[PDB]
Amino acid sequence: DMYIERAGDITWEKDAEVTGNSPRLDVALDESGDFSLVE
Amino acid sequence: GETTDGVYRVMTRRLLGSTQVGVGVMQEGVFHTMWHVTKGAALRSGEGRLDPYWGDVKQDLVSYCGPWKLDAAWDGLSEVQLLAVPPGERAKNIQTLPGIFKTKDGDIGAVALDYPAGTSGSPILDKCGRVIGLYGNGVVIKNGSYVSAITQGKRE
Ligand SMILES: Cc1cc(CO)c2cccc(CC(=O)N3CC[C@@H](CN)C3)c2n1
Repeated sequence: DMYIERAGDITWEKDAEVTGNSPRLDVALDESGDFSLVE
Repeated sequence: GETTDGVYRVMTRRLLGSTQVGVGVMQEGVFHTMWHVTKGAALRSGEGRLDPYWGDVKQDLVSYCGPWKLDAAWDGLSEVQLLAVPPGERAKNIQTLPGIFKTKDGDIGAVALDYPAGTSGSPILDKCGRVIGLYGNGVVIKNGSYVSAITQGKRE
């Protein structure tokens, strides 16, 4: 049995840890809602 | 139960200790998460009950108490913030420029930020603080690193 606890407000935070890249990926989405790479 | 807007941990006790299986967003009295987190099961909010209302395994989305409310969209240009809520760790904004999932049915935002599976459901925000989608459905790439879709639902 599953329960929820509040974790914060939903706010844009000016001066937050900027990171990660921006890949363009060829993908397929199956009937189970699973993504996969089309190569 | 607690119907205050904001982001929430999704917990279970069905394993050793209290385990965080995912995250979700409360807006307009409706709780939004990813299908693979709850499997469409009901939720406790103190001693209030949340019953599923809408869901779709293919979109990997589920809403509780009401229809899907989150209609904001990535603009295709601006950076975004993942409001990550990892297991045992405080809420943390992580700003990023999304990549792109190219599919036969169209193009989708993707964010390349690796975090544990229990982070599934954390919202991704625009500059005005609107939820443009949820983190936690994606793919492991050439590198072995994780990339998530910006998964958004349709509003009616
Ligand atoms: C293997 C892995 C690794 C990482 C990061 O290291 C993940 C981060 C967030 C979320 C998931 C889970 C995930 O993408 N799905 C499970 C179910 C499926 C169908 N919706 C999609 C991660 N799965």
